Amino acid sequence: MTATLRPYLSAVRATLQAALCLENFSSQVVERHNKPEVEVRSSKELLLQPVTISRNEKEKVLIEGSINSVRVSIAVKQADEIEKILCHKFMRFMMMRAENFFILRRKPVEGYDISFLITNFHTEQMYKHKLVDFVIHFMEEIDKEISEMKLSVNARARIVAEEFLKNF
Amino acid sequence: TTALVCDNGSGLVKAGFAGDDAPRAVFPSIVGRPRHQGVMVGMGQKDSYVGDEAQSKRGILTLKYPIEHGIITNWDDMEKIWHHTFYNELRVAPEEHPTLLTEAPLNPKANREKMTQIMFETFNVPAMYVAIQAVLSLYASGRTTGIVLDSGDGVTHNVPIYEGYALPHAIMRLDLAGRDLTDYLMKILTERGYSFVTTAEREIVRDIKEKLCYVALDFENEMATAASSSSLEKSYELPDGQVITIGNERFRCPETLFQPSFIGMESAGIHETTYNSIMKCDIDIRKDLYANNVMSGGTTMYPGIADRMQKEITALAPSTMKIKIIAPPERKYSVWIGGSILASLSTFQQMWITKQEYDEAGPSIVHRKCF
Amino acid sequence: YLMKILTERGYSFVTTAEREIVRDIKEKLCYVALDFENEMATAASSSSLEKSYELPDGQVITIGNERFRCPETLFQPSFIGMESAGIHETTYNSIMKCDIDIRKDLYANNVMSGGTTMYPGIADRMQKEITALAPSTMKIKIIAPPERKYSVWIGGSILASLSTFQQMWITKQEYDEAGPSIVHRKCF
Amino acid sequence: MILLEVNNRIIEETLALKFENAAAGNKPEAVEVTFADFDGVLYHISNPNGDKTKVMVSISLKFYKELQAHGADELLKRVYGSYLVNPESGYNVSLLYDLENLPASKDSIVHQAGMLKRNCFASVFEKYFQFQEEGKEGENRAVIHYRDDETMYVESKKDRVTVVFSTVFKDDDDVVIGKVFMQEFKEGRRASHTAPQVLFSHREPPLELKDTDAAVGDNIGYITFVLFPRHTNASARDNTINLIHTFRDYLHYHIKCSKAYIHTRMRAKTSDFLKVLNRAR
Repeated sequence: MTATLRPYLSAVRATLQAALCLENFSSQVVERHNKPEVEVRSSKELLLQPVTISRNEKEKVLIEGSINSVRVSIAVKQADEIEKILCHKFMRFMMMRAENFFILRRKPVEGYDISFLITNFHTEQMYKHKLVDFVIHFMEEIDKEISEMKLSVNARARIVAEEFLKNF
Repeated sequence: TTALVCDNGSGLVKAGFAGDDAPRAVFPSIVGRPRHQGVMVGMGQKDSYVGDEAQSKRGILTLKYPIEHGIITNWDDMEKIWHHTFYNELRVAPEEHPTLLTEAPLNPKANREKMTQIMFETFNVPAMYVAIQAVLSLYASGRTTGIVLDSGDGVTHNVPIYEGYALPHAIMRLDLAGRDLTDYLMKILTERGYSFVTTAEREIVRDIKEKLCYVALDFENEMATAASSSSLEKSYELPDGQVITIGNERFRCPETLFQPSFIGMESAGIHETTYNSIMKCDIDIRKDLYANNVMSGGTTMYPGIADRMQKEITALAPSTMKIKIIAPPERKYSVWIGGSILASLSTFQQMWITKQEYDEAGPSIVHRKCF
Repeated sequence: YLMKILTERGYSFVTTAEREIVRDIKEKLCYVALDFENEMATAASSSSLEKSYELPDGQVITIGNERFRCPETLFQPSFIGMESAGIHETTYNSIMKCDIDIRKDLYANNVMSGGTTMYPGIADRMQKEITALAPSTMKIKIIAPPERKYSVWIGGSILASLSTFQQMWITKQEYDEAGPSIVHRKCF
Repeated sequence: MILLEVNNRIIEETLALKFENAAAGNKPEAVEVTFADFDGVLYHISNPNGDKTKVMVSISLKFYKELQAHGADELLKRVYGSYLVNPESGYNVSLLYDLENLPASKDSIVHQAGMLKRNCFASVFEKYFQFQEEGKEGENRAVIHYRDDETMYVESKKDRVTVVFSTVFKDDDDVVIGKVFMQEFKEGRRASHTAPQVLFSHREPPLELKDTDAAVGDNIGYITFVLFPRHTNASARDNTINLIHTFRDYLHYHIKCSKAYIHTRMRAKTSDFLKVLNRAR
């Protein structure tokens, strides 16, 4: 198994234990309507560090955090058009279904390959750490699914003469 | 850290890493897919149960090991099993680590392109080369020179080596495997009067056989004995609470290696057929070869066969020279471990095609106008 | 060796009764390559160097350049991994054992016989290769007539006229008489 | 279901209705047509001659200049010069079905007249057939630029009738199929145990016409198509010409049919992750 993934995502979840921070405040100088706080960050001392975290040499994460709301973005080794544009027939397909799950910073963001918008609301909405114990790892499983589409698509390459010529 | 070494072949899969003492990634090199209306529809099952899970479910499944023009032909069904390796055995990418692949003698033309098409466009390895499996055995023995038998579940071959220089006309590849045995063997159940005899019981047949079979010591003595005895007959549980007690078949059908002629097949019997390697070989060496007779496979773990085949071979042979016949404990299991340990001679890598060579022309850098 | 080769075509088809077909199409269609590396280079660009026939139900097999690939082992026992002199080398070992006293007599007396000499490509290539080792002006006129195949019987049907031989015969008398262990300096 | 005919659904049914109407002596409504097919067609149809009792089909293509150069005309003077007709302007040629050009058995021509497209192609392919039959190499090749990011010619040899190609690759995701799956045709026919020679060529046009390895290690399909006489008989021929007069055009449409399809898997998959995403609870 890719076992330094264990150091990797155990340290992700140690960061997401050091800093399960996100809790609310509204206003003290400007309006009560809690914002995309990670976008609208004015100043440092109130808030989490801006950060980036390589897995190797192409692969890395960005995380950035207001004390109440957060970005993630994640980068992948793959770089062929046959890796990218083909899975981007899906990453097109993906984004309306982001509207059916509400926490994407809804784009396949470059330098990385994706991004996320995360907030304190969720901490009050249903549950506790089973949440991040799902999320952080589900995020690998949806990568292992690329292997699922891989043999699928490669077998669509195995559609080819298997129709046209095999008619005869 | 690693470079990738496998029994990618027939029987079970028997893979590990470079340099290990043992293959470990191990389950049948065959897989099943539901033969059924899934009447509890939506019960959350994927379309296959694989080797050990195939067996856990074998009453459910359709399964494949294609035409005897090869071992298989839609190798793109090990398609699935490539992932079943990469994740379901391992959770790793081949694309990470230098890979030791393997293939047999005399594969018909298209093999190595059609292979490497996958192995680099798909398995994307840093760099690789492909071995032939015979001398892997001698590596474990710490040897180079003698006659090497394979008989297996894919195939058979019979392989003279001399620190290399192995004989293109006296190495003897053959389609034969334990694969084949059962077609005669299982017709006997109507002699047994069993109104109940199928495809899926072939694995139990093979079981009982792997538990209790042996090759007859001097077969008409055995036939006269079966005609006069039933201590032969030995008991065996069956899955509802039954037993069957059976056991003359247990060495009767184990004559067919000398008698392919049983199906009316015009092939000579085993050692006689094999001798022709030596007959085509150099003649001088045939003294010294008495000490160099190396024998192995899962198919090789039976009782009685050893002394039989020796005396059988001896019916072909002169006396005159000092024998050693050479067949180790675990010879069945062993071959992957010798081939695993080769990679320690890091020299073995330098042959490697990298993905660049494969990219640039194509695997037209190495395929089969190449020798 | 051709049947070892035809594993290229990869169906597991493997015995004498099929070989008796392979031999058929060999004895129909094989020819000695004239320029073989360039014939291989040609096959790799004009595909027209494979050839085919229907096997007896409808089953055509295409079979390749084998047709003249394999028709170079004569020069090249080395293909069959072999210590043997090539055809021409073997011939030239005998011409070396011969003499410039007779080498025109050798280079003139190019007389063929039998089924083997009936192939295409061969006398063409070998006129070329003989000439490529010969002196100039040598009449490398390969005496390869139609049915050199049967020159054996035809020569007997002619020369039975010289019935003198019928008295050089061992009579049934001499035979019945013999005490036959003696004979191996009449025979040798 | 995905199949086609050389006569057109659109045309046959309407004009057989016009000829049901012609048998009835019926009065018009305003038809004029232009449209397209495979092979770069400009179809046309009309109410020609102004009046209440005529119809005319017409057609135009640039590379007609490469084609009128050849004696296609004579078979067509049989099959369709059975009918009484004249070329229109702007079109290469036209079929006047004047309603007084119609026979007693008005149906019988309709199929034939509709199938005319491929049949015009066949009317000239017959010359390379005749060249092969007369034992002739290299004869009188029909170099046509039907397409031009592509190339073709028809030619002959004594054993075998022939066509040759070129076509420029646009995307590597295409090339990765192109330089693989036809090499499981050029090395794979056991389950499809019929085909003539077809050589898709990721770089390689044949030698009397262009020359081999004329592409970017893979970026131009110089496909080639050559017939055994188990095709060049007066029968197995026809089946096959039909396929060819659509093949790669039709294929490159099937591509997208199949592109669409995967989104079943993807619908299922993406819906699955929408299920999976709950499980954080």
